[PDB]
Amino acid sequence: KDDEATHCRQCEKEFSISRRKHHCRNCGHIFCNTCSSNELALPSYPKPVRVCDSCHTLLLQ
Ligand SMILES: [Zn+2]
Ligand SMILES: [Zn+2]
Repeated sequence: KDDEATHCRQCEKEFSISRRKHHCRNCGHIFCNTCSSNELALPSYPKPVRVCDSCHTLLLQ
């Protein structure tokens, strides 16, 4: 659960009309699409949800 971000938490590029904001369902931070291209089954959720690369790696171990 998080709002008001300016840059992608991961690659740090700046969000704008040309760069959509997305949420990682595992850590709640805001990421650009390129840094959150994976979906995986996450306990609190019914269908696979979007996660950032870090969380993706964390949960695949
Ligand atoms: Zn990014
Ligand atoms: Zn995350």
